[PDB]
Amino acid sequence: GGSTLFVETSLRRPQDKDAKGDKDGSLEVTGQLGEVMKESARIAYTFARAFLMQHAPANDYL
Amino acid sequence: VTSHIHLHVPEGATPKDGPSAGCTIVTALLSLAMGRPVRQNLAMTGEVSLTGKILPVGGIKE
Repeated sequence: GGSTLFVETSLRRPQDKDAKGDKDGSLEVTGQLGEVMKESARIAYTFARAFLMQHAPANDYL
Repeated sequence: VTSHIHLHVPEGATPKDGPSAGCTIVTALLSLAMGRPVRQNLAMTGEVSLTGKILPVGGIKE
């Protein structure tokens, strides 16, 4: 059958490692996912980054 | 020259003819760099050789 799953997210390290820090926002994924799933998650990650950029340039959270 | 980029080429190409996406990838990168969308209803295929020279490919009929 079909079900509903609550996809969850969290910030697993301090936001301000360095105010000048340029380290790209890493990603960690759970859910014993397959390789196609990993690529899909990476694609979604990049698109979310780009959309935030196109919408909220000031917010550098991602 | 100075920008981190993510490029996605959909799966499905047979291993041999996969490089046939060279010109497609190049034109996609150029379009992104200049933002000029490629002409509509257009397709391309073929290999690139680090210099601009292009090589034959197989499966033309398909």
